[PDB]
Amino acid sequence: MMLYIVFILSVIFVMGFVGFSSKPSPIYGGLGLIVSGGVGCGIVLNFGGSFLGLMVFLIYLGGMMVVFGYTTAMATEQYPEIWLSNKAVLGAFVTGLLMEFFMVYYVLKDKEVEVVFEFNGLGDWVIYDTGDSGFFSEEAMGIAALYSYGTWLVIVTGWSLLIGVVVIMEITRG
Amino acid sequence: MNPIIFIIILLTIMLGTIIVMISSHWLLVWIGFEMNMLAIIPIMMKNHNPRATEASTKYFLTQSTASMLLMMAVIINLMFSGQWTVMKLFNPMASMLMTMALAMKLGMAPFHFWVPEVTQGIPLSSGLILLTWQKLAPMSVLYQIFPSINLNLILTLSVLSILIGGWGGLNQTQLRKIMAYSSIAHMGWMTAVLPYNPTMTLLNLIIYIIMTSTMFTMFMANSTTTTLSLSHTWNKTPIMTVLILATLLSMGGLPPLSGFMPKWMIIQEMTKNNSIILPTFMAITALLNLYFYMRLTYSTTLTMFPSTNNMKMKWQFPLMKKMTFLPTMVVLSTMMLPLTPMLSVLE
Amino acid sequence: RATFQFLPDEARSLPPPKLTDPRLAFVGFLGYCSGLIDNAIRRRPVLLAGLHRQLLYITSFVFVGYYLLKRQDYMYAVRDHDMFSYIKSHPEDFPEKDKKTYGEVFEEFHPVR
Amino acid sequence: MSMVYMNIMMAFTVSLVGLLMYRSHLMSSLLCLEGMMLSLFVMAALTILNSHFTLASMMPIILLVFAACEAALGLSLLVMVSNTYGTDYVQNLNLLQC
Amino acid sequence: AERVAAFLKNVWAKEPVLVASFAIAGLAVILPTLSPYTKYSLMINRATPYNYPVPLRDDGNMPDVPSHPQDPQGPSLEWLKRL
Amino acid sequence: MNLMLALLTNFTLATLLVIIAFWLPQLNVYSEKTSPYECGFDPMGSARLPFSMKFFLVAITFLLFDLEIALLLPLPWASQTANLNTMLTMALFLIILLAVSLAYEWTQKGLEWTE
Amino acid sequence: PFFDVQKRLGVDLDRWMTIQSAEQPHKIPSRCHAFEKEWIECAHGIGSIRAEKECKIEFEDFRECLLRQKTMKRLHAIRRQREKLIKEGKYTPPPHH
Amino acid sequence: VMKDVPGWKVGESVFHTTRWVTPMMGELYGLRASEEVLSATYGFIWYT
Amino acid sequence: AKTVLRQYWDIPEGTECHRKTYATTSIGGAAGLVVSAYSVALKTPTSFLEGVARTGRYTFTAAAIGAIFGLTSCISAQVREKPDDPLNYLIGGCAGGLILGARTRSYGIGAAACAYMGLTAALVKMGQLEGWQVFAEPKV
Amino acid sequence: PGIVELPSLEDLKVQEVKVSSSVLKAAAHHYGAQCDKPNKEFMLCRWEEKDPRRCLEEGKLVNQCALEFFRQIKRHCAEPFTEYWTCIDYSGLQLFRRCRKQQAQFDECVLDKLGWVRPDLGDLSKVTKVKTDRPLPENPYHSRARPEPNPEVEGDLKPARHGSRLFFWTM
Ligand SMILES: CCCCCCCCCCCCCCCCCC(=O)OC[C@H](COP(=O)([O-])OCC[N+](C)(C)C)OC(=O)CCCCCCCCCCCCCCCCC
Ligand SMILES: CCCCCCCCCCCCCCCCCC(=O)OC[C@H](COP(=O)(O)OCCN)OC(=O)CCCCCCCCCCCCCCCCC
Ligand SMILES: CCCCCCCCCCCCCCCCCC(=O)OC[C@H](COP(=O)(O)OCCN)OC(=O)CCCCCCCCCCCCCCCCC
Ligand SMILES: CCCCCCCCCCCCCCCCCC(=O)OC[C@H](COP(=O)(O)OCCN)OC(=O)CCCCCCCCCCCCCCCCC
Ligand SMILES: CCCCCCCCCCCCO[C@@H]1O[C@H](CO)[C@@H](O[C@H]2O[C@H](CO)[C@@H](O)[C@H](O)[C@H]2O)[C@H](O)[C@H]1O
Ligand SMILES: CCCCCCCCCCCCO[C@@H]1O[C@H](CO)[C@@H](O[C@H]2O[C@H](CO)[C@@H](O)[C@H](O)[C@H]2O)[C@H](O)[C@H]1O
Ligand SMILES: CCCCCCCCCCCCO[C@@H]1O[C@H](CO)[C@@H](O[C@H]2O[C@H](CO)[C@@H](O)[C@H](O)[C@H]2O)[C@H](O)[C@H]1O
Ligand SMILES: CCCCCCCCCCCCO[C@@H]1O[C@H](CO)[C@@H](O[C@H]2O[C@H](CO)[C@@H](O)[C@H](O)[C@H]2O)[C@H](O)[C@H]1O
Ligand SMILES: N=C(N)NC(=N)NCCc1ccc(I)c(Cl)c1
Repeated sequence: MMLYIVFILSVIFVMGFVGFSSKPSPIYGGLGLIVSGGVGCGIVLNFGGSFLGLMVFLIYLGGMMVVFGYTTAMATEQYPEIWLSNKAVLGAFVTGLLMEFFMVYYVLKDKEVEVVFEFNGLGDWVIYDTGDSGFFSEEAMGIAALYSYGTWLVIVTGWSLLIGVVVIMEITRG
Repeated sequence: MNPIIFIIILLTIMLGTIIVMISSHWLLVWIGFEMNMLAIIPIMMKNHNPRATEASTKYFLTQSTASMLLMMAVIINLMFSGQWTVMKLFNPMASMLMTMALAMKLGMAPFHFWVPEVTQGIPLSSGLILLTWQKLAPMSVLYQIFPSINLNLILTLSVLSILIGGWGGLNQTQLRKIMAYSSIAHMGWMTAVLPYNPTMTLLNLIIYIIMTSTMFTMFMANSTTTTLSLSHTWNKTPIMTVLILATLLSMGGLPPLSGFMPKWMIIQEMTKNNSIILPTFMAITALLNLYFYMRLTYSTTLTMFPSTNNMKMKWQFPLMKKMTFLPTMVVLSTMMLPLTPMLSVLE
Repeated sequence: RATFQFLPDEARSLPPPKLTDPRLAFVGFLGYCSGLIDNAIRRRPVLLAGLHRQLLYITSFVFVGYYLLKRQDYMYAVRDHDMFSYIKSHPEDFPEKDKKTYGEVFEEFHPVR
Repeated sequence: MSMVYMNIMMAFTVSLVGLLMYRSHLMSSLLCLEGMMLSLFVMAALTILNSHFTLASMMPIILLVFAACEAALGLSLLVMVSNTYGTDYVQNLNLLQC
Repeated sequence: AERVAAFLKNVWAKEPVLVASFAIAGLAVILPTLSPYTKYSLMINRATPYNYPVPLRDDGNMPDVPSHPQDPQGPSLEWLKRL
Repeated sequence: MNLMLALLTNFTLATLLVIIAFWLPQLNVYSEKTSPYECGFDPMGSARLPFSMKFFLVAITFLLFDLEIALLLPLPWASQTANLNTMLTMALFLIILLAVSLAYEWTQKGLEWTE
Repeated sequence: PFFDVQKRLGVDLDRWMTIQSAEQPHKIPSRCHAFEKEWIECAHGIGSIRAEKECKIEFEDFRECLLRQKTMKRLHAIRRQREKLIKEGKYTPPPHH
Repeated sequence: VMKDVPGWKVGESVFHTTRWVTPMMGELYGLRASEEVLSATYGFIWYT
Repeated sequence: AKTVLRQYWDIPEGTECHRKTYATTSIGGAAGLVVSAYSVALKTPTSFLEGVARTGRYTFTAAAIGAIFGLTSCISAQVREKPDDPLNYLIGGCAGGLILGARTRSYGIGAAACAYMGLTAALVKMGQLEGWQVFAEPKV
Repeated sequence: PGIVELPSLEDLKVQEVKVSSSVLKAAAHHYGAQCDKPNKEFMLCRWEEKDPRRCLEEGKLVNQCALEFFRQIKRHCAEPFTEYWTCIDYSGLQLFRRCRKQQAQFDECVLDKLGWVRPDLGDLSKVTKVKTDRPLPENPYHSRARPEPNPEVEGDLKPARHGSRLFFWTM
């Protein structure tokens, strides 16, 4: 059962996506996105990406906090909608959950499934690498190379972030 | 906007497009589109009114959606080929997503609804960039991925664009919306010939940009954005009505004007591949473009519409607008046909 | 041939366009028309005003046009060179036919009555 | 493919349908855009980590950087929409029909 | 110099925090070029063996490659021990 | 497995304390007791009404700056490279551009809250 | 690239990260390094039209390494046969399994 | 296990090349108790 | 569409007319559904019921045009004993155009549709006979 | 596509060096000095062949030299060595720096009873050369024959015949 940990997290990942894609109040949509960010961090961690997993969680936690502030200012109503309060929201929520439940039930029944495209269902562990014993984290080595190989990437991202500040100032100065 | 800020933002618009055009890596192509999208939004909002706010919002939502589909295609391509080189894609589902994403960015039908509205909602100067410079990056990507593009998909997009562009322009009185529907139609010719001869796609793109720039510059010179305000031009700058007439006839593809050259060469390349029905259908459908170009010439140059008394006060001042490159552009827009064999420079 | 080069070095084995090339004269005429349109839109005496400006219109059109024609001529030379080299490499795809005279070839006659 | 890819590709599709089926709040749809970026980050990260494509490990980081620029741009326009109309409803943005 | 010196004494009075920031950032940008120990940073980073040193096939003509790790030939770290 | 167990125990312990808190005490629920608090007088309007954010521009700038730290956090690892000439230049370039971006927003009055 | 300024100028802006078999930090190899190297060298210079048929064997091996689709199909069969035999009682695993 | 299966050829490669290919986890631990499979796949990540 | 199109062209003219009407009706119904989906999405119905009413009205109209065409063109081929003649598609095409005028209650749309549906259908048979390509494959 | 040729279980049989990592780490610096030759011959084999099945015999000699190396420690410096690797074993990180006194006792024992000198900092990370008879493999990747290149286009570049030849143009 623990061997399916990545699959179980990916099921919760989708459930969080159905949470905010059905579009209740953005307060609850933010909560759905935070759950998916956490389990998504859990998924990437189980493939050897501790830094990537933690970083995406860290980034989305800051992002959804700003979304929370903007929600209370610019996207609120007298009766914010939970999933059960609106027929359209509830229908999308249940439709997504049922589709997910069926894909999970069948892929775990046949150890395989065909939902448009063929997916094996033997447990995600089968594809893992077998032979490693280096004295370093390969993901850390690749990320650190941003500053020696990715000079060009540094320039365009650095410039884009600077222009971003300039641009938002222009856009929001009516 | 501070003049230095405006220049820096314009250079970032160009840098984003140039990044797309020099990149051998899909990630840098996607970065270039994002950088380009970032810098154009402030140009759309530069006048700060509810219509510009709506225009920019509709543009951001469409472009940001297309970028997600583009990045999805790149990641699928990575899974099925293990590399990022900008070239043919190695998965047909990745090819569909990238093609739909580029069609969205180009505003090709049936992804076209944003082009008439966004162009109408922004200034003429910003619309000029939107309908000319912004076509370069998506076109340059199509130019490289076309071997893996689904032939039925791209020709379906091209045909729908020519029909919807032609029909849509018939009902317009606003100049910016007329240019927007014209752009949709011309995009169809560009991508119709892409599977057969991508060189003819570039010629059509280059000639379209020249003619479109010429029209927007002449509209800017008189600060005209409606059919009726453009009908006063005869009672102010008669020379401008003649230049508008010549360009509009050229854009309609009439010989012996330049705008006939791309249609001529695209028909040639299509007939060489035993494509007879499609080029005939495209040429006949393009008569809708000529119809509403001709209406403009009627109300602008070939008749004299009623004017107003206050117009006499305009006679006493000269045109002060820069009108940069306009003398060259209008000549190239109209008098290039004798030099058609020059298209080999684009090979 | 050479990557992102306007005029590859192999193009110098071709003769340059003559400065009396009829296409270059037409390009120069376009520069002249651009000069006149420049005067007209600014309500200056069309023929006479700003002859230095008109000269630069003609000269700049001719200058750019000379290099475009040089590249145009080069690209058609490359097309011919590629096509003939391919014909040499695949003779069986381009067989030389046996030519028959009309005395031997039967053509149907369709009367116009 | 491995079964994880089924759920991540499903997540991207759910968010894509979420983005394409607007309700009223513009912020609800901006959330779907951030969700689309989250699924791409996870799907990209898994492929790169599994294949030991060492240099590609930085690619997901770069994706998040431009996800934030997109998010900041989306919120800036939401502020201006909110100021104009008093709500972030998307049905107020219909002036450009004519 | 007076205008800049008068400008310095002014920002010390008004914005000492920003004076320290620019002073600190300046030393970051400048001192690495003036330091004599900067070269050792690359040498130390280069001398750290994260990878196995795959041996070369003795073709019979590489006199500067050691046969044994304790042979004289090859790079040495005596410079590092005295650091 | 140790990490998952530790998390489960922490939140199980917190949940149990909340269960005790709700099922141990004697309740006496009535309307006035559970009404919203506003210093003894009834609230005017819903608490769900829009609450203007005067630091909205700093909040958006936080998103961009928050992402810069994700670019900078790998710096301890990048310092282990042999290519230190490039790494130091690029490392300083990123921080300087962040400082320039802060300076711009500062000088253009972007850090001042709306009045 | 549409304009190959990288080739003309001799500057490597992004082609260092295009393939998993290019130089990596500390010479860490990708899992499919050899397969990518074999396909890349087979198809080099001959163009995609020829490479799509003359390097099909190499590309198929590379694709199998990337996604392991055929390997899991094989392991699925063996695992399905084993679970069938066990319940029927026909098979007993060896002590070391 | 595959003795009775009609078309099976035991030990057959999925690769055309005869070069040695490093096995993936499913091949190496294909028929082993989950406890050792769990240790070999997630043991390092889950260790404290 | 590719499979439903092959079915039609894979069953010879005049042989198994009922099967032919199944294929053309299936094509017409699919076209009507596509038109309904875009119509309902871009011009929201006043109520859920009205959206269903508009869909069923377009899908039936489109299926009726497909049914009358595939039947009449097959009957003409059978009766005339000429399975290769474009004229059969002209008669079938015009009949479909007439039904469109019927479902619309407008002799003018009926007349115009008969002419252009009839000619378009006749052109389709000619292209099938002669191998005309609409989306021609790149070759040179 | 062909069956994978695996050695039989009776070709993989070698006597194993059944000691713990703390034991290996304590002796590693002297082990690297003493067993360099078979060890560097196995690693040249593995990197050249890219196949574990092509290097089994070389790998077996690595095991034998290792057992011989540890037998020498057992016969002479058993007690100073046990104290040393017991100290290393206590550390959670197996740190050398915590056991310099026990390391000194071990080092002077093997230096006296065996003339073993500990390699200096940097020695064991050198790239060395090794002599061997085994020939360099010809086609280690088992590469097929590469496709033939497209024929080269060469000759004198001449003006296009009658110009562009586009429709009516005479130039
Ligand atoms: C940081 C963690 C700290 C946690 C500290 C936990 C508290 C430790 C001290 C426990 C002392 C015993 C609790 C007595 C307080 C009860 C509240 C009270 O005063 O009510 C008066 C009431 C008086 O009721 P009454 O019948 O006389 O009248 C009340 C009704 N009217 C108003 C109409 C008159 O006492 C009781 O009803 C029951 C007393 C039971 C005493 C045994 C306690 C059992 C608790 C189990 C409850 C079942 C639910 C599970 C809850 C979780 C179990 C842990
Ligand atoms: C060379 C090979 C390639 C072949 C392609 C075709 C080449 C021609 C390309 C044309 C490009 C546009 C340049 C045309 C120059 C027009 C010159 C002109 O219009 O005369 C100037 C005059 C302006 O008037 P104004 O400045 O006020 O002077 C006092 C008189 N009122 O103008 C006026 O006063 C006119 C005002 C009344 C409007 C009359 C409109 C009808 C006449 C239109 C003639 C021009 C049509 C050009 C279209 C192409 C023709 C083939
Ligand atoms: C454009 C003039 C015709 C105006 C009517 C427009 C008709 C429709 C236009 C559509 C295109 C059709 C053009 C047909 C000509 C192109 C075919 C052709 O002739 O190609 C060759 C041509 C040179 O012709 P060639 O036979 O070599 O004669 C040499 C004489 N020394 O080389 C060329 O291709 C370029 C020739 C273009 C023809 C005009 C250029 C001739 C030189 C006149 C320039 C003006 C000089 C005076 C300047 C006055 C300044 C105040
Ligand atoms: C050997 C040369 C043969 C001519 C070849 C013509 C080929 C077409 C070239 C189009 C470009 C024309 C020049 C641009 C228009 C400038 C002239 C103008 O706009 O107004 C007329 C103007 C006189 O009016 P004004 O403004 O008061 O200036 C006083 C100057 N004395 O200026 C004048 O005094 C007269 C200037 C010439 C008038 C040009 C009229 C426009 C003709 C357009 C018709 C289309 C061309 C014919 C189509 C076949 C093309 C070969
Ligand atoms: C809040 C909503 C939460 C939603 C969470 C969704 C979870 C998704 C379902 C995951 C369940 C997977 O179920 C997993 O399947 C495999 C099937 O081999 C089982 O693994 C099995 O291996 C061998 C098979 O011979 C058996 O001897 C063993 O008894 C059994 O464990 C796991 O014991 C089981 O845990
Ligand atoms: C808005 C844009 C702002 C752009 C700001 C850019 C700031 C760049 C300031 C220069 C920083 C680097 O300065 C430079 O650092 C490297 C080390 O990294 C030094 O390099 C020196 O030490 C390294 C090892 O560390 C050796 O490999 C090298 O041979 C030696 O020259 C240089 O002697 C020094 O000149
Ligand atoms: C590379 C990292 C180290 C370098 C430090 C990078 C950050 C540099 C920030 C520079 C800020 C300069 O621009 C800043 O603009 C405002 C104008 O609104 C100035 O002036 C204003 O702010 C200050 C403090 O808020 C007030 O005392 C003053 O009354 C007001 O006029 C600031 O005194 C000045 O500091
Ligand atoms: C308002 C006017 C709008 C534009 C009208 C344009 C008319 C175009 C007419 C259709 C062109 C030909 O259309 C298409 O031709 C090809 C042959 O090449 C046929 O192709 C068919 O050939 C074989 C047998 O011949 C069939 O078994 C097979 O199902 C199919 O491939 C198609 O069945 C036909 O649909
Ligand atoms: N039709 C294509 N897609 N390719 C293409 N242009 N083929 C034609 C070949 C050609 C034509 C002109 C030149 I000048 C050169 Cl050098 C080569």
